[PDB]
Amino acid sequence: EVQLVESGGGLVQPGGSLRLSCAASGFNIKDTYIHWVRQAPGKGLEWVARIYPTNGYTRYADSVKGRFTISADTSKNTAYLQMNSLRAEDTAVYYCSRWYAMDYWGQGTLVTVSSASTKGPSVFPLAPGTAALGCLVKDYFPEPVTVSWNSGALTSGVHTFPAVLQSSGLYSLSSVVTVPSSSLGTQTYICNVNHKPSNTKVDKKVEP
Amino acid sequence: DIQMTQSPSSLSASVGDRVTITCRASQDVNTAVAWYQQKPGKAPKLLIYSASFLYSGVPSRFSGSRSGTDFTLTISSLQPEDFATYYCQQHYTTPPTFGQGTKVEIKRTVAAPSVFIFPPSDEQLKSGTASVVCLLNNFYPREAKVQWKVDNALQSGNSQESVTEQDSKDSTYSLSSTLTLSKADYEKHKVYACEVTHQGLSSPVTKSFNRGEC
Repeated sequence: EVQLVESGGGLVQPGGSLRLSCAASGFNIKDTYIHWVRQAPGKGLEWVARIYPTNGYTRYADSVKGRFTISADTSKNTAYLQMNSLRAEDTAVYYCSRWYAMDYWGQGTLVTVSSASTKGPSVFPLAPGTAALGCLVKDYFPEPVTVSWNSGALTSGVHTFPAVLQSSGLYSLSSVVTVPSSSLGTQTYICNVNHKPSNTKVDKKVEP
Repeated sequence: DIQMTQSPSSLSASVGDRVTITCRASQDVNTAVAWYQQKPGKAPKLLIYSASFLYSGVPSRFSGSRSGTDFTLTISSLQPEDFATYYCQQHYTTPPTFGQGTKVEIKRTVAAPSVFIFPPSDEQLKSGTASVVCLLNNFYPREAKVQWKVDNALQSGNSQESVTEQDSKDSTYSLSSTLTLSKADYEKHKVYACEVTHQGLSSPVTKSFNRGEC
């Protein structure tokens, strides 16, 4: 299978530098153009830049021209995006794609531009023939967080709400599941919360 | 520079329906038009290329048509699986340019919410802040009003809402409303109430608790 894998994403200071990287696998980047396309939170796809690796010719979107640099290396079968002079506007999921349209895309890497430093979440229970229970995952930066129930055993009737950015600048969300109350006391209920940016892991057992 | 003007911004249609999304080019783009499907929080998948060709492994329900500068995506019998944001692109010139996208909402039958109210946990209380959490579960459509009644008074701008994406199996949304109050401010008042209006309840429904009391 053709496959494109992004890496190098993460949390940068305004004005800082970060180098994304796109490893192509299942074809030769000599044979095609490589683009970067990004998507700001809750916004549309925006084309960033392209390169013809064979001769290294490069075209840019005007919002990034002079700050970003696209480049490729045929021998490593890999494309790059050198992001400089980063602004809050640049916070986005950055995808990698090839060309006769964009048939294969990478998974995406999150770049977040902010001055706010890393903070792990506090995690609090939402205590309860149907019952509702859950976890409050509060005061973390940056996004993302992972919330599982019973190490992934429980997925039916689960609702993990998108994070809100609070006035503090710290994110907060809530994860909830709906069960028959006949099951209460018979099943044990644990939310697993993982915030990799912080190196924070938390398991909270939720009981009335 | 060539602009692609995609319409409509957002659309609701029922399972089985024949949905039509347009995109007009600012200049002749010959055939150099593609269509993508992006699922909430995933990468776009290519649907249609050179304006009218079905891409590998895309369902036969998806079709693509050109008429001058006007380009059309047609989903013939809308499935639940086809819940997504859809983007036309032109690649005639550099830069290649994407439409603003169109969000395809599945219209289903009206569903009142299940409402639940969650007092702060004891763990959060002893930290100095209190989050009262109100859950509105499995409703359609997405439009709902939630007012908080702390000591029988309305609240303003001390509340944050968040709503899930349309579920894959039952097409409903859930919503969360979270009242943020100081430990001190919180302890002050007795009744805490979450009052909901929605098209599918006759009268507004209130769920409440009395601070601390089981």
